[PDB]
Amino acid sequence: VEKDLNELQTLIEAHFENRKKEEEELISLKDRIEKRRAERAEQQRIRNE
Amino acid sequence: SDKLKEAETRAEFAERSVTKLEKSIDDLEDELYAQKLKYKAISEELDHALNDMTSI
Repeated sequence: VEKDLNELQTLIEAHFENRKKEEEELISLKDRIEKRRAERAEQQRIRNE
Repeated sequence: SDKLKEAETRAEFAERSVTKLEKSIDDLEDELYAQKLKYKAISEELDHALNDMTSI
């Protein structure tokens, strides 16, 4: 049960790290998304002007 | 003249639709960002719990 706990906490921290990388990627996605929102807003506003 | 009026009306309808769609997609993106923020907050709390459990 000790080595079970060890491997389990190992995989726990592992998927922690994996989902963490995925969250970092998703955050960067949101950031470039807001960049896209701003660029669409400015170009739309230019068109409307 | 009839054809021109038809085309103009179509253009106005499509423009208004595009405006509504743009506003809606922006709002839904905001909602997704908020839910992601909540998920990240609870995930950081659980990560702190895991850091303490490393001492457990």
